[PDB]
Amino acid sequence: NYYDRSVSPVEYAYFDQSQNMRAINWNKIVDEKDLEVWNRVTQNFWLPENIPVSNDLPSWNELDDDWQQLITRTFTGLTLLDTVQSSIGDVAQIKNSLTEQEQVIYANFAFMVGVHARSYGTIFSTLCTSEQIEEAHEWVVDNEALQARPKALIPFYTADDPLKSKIAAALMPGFLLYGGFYLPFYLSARGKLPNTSDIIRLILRDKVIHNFYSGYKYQLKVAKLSPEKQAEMKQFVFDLLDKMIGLEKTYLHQLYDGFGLADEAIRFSLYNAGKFLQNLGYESPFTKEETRIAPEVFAQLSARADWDF
Amino acid sequence: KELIVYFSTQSNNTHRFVQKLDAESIRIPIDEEERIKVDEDYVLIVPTYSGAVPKQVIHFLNDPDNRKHCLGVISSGNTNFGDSFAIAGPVISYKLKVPLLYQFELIGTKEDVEEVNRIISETFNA
Ligand SMILES: Cc1cc2nc3c(=O)[nH]c(=O)nc-3n(C[C@H](O)[C@H](O)[C@H](O)COP(=O)(O)O)c2cc1C
Repeated sequence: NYYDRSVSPVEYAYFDQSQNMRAINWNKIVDEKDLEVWNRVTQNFWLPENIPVSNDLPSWNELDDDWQQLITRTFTGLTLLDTVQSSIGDVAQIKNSLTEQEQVIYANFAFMVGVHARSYGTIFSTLCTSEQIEEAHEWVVDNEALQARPKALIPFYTADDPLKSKIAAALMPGFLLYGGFYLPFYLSARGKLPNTSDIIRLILRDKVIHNFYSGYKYQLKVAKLSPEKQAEMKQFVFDLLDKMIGLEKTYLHQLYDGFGLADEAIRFSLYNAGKFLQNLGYESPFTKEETRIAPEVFAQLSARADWDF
Repeated sequence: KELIVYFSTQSNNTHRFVQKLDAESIRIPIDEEERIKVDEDYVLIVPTYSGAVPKQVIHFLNDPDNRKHCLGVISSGNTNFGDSFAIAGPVISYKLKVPLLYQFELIGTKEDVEEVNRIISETFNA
C-alpha cells in the first residue's frame, strides 16, 4: 500500500522527513465521519453580508446608550475569541490530524470562524457609530477579566502536547462564547435585534460541529492511551474547565453589571459546559438548577425543545 | 420483554446513552450492506443528521415486518441546529403513525436516563 509507506505533507514538514509524501485521497477515505462533517460545513457556507441587519435599526434605536454599548462590547469580546480560534487555534489542529481529510476540515474551521468574527463588523457597520465601535475596542484591550480567558487557552495551541491543544480547540466553540450569545437571544425573545439573532444562529450552526469534531478526534486519541494516562487527561479537562468556568463567571459578572443578566448568562454558559464535556465523552455533572434558562430565551436557540411507504 | 432498537454512527453518542438504560438493546448496522430482523415490540432511539433520518434507519423501517413492532420513537441531536433539533423523531412519528416519546442531546444527562427508563416502562404497560 502507498499509504503505509508515505506521509501527508504536514507530517513530512513538522515530524518525519524520512519518507516521501502522498497526495490526499478523497476516493479511499479512512473515516466516513470526515466526509459527513466536510459535506455539512461546506454546504452550510454563508457570509454575514447576505443577511439584512438594517431591519434591526427600529429596535436598535429604541435601546438606550447603556444597552447599545453592552451589545457593542459583548460582540467585540466575541470577535476577539473568534480572532484567536481563526488565527491560532484551528490552524494549530491541522498538523495533529489522525486523517488526511481532518487537515482540510480544520482549514475550513479557521476560515469560517474568521467569517464569524467578520459578521460582528457588518452588524456594527449598520447599527453602531464610529465612537461606539472604537470605545468597545479600547474596553476589550483594557479588560483583564476578558483578556484572561484567551490568555489561558493560547499556550496550549503553541505548546507541543496535541491532546491539550485539542481540548482547548474544543473548549472555544463548546463553552467560552455562550455567556455572550445569551444577550442577542435575550433581546430577540423581546422582539429586539431579530435579524442580528439570525447571524448568531448561523454562527452556532457552525460552532456545534466544530465542538463535536474536535471532541470526536480527542476521544479517538485518548482511547489509544493506557487507563492511567486516560484518567490523567480526564483530570486536566475538569481542572481546565474549572479554571475557565471561574474566569468566565468573573468576566460575565463585570460585563452584565447593572443589566441583571449575569446569573441567567452563567447558567446558559454551564448548560454548554455540560455539552462540551459530553462531546469529549465525559458525563455532565451540572444539575438542572445550575443550567436552567427561561424557555422564551431557549426558544430563540431552538423552538423544537428512499422511504418505501 | 422491554426492548430498544437504536442506530448510532462511528461517534457512538446514541450507543453510549442506550447502554446507560435498563432495557435490552439491538443496534441497526452502520454498514448499508447489512440489515436486521426484529420479531418483538420495541422503542426506537435514533440521532438526527440534516434527510433528517439516517439512511440505515429508513432501510430498517422499510421492512414492514420491522416497522409493525415500533411502540414509538425517541430522537437525539443538538439544540444548536434550532428548527432541525432532533427532527428525526417527528419525521419517524409521522411516517409510522407512532408517538414521539422523548428528545435528548449527545450521550444524555442523569435526568434523561431516569425519564427514558420511566417512559419505556410506561410505554410497554400502556
Ligand atoms: C454533520 C452533522 C449533522 C448533524 N445534524 C443534526 C441535526 O440536523 N439536528 C440535530 O438535532 N442534531 C444534528 N447533529 C448532532 C447529532 O445528532 C448528535 O451529535 C448525536 O448525538 C450523534 O449521535 P451518534 O453519535 O449516535 O451518531 C449533527 C451532527 C453532525 C456531525
